[PDB]
Amino acid sequence: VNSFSGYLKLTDNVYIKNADIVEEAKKVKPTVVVNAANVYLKHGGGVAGALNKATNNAMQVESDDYIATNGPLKVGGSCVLSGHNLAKHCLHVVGPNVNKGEDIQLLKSAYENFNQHEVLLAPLLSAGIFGADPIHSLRVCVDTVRTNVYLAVFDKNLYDKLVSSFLEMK
Ligand SMILES: N#C[C@@]1(c2ccc3c(N)ncnn23)O[C@H](CO)[C@@H](O)[C@H]1O
Repeated sequence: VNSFSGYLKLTDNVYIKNADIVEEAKKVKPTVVVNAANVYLKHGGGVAGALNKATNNAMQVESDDYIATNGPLKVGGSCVLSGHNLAKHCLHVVGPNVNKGEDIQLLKSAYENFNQHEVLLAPLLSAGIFGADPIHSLRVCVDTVRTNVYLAVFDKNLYDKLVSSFLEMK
């Protein structure tokens, strides 16, 4: 379990790889894969769509059932559900959607959920269709998470920008 390779070490607990999080999950079968979710766990596109498609919609069926019960998540919150064929657990984490003016302060709350798990395979939160500054999201991740997070960034342009920015932060 958790046999990650090819990651660049940024800090003592944050690693980054240019890779598809679904392919990483299939190769490693991590204890926890993080989903970049919305409050209804509607896994339409991006990371959520990729993860759900890999489960042939089992993640969505499970998610629809959770929401039908406990109601939607809060922005900045999370829930632990099955990892299906990708991982033992999936931590669905809701970062703020700044395309909707959701408070960017909730990005720190979002990353704080990672601290409930020893080791996570995760995407960068609130970027892509959530619209947040991805350098900012990396900075909040590095500043906030206390446990071991392995970040999988599919987009090579974004990956190179993130790594170049991290080298210039310190
Ligand atoms: N890069 C990237 C993305 C993304 C989309 C789809 C995937 C995937 N399959 N694996 C990893 N990353 N990934 O992750 C961030 C999620 O907030 C945004 O920048 C997205 O554009």
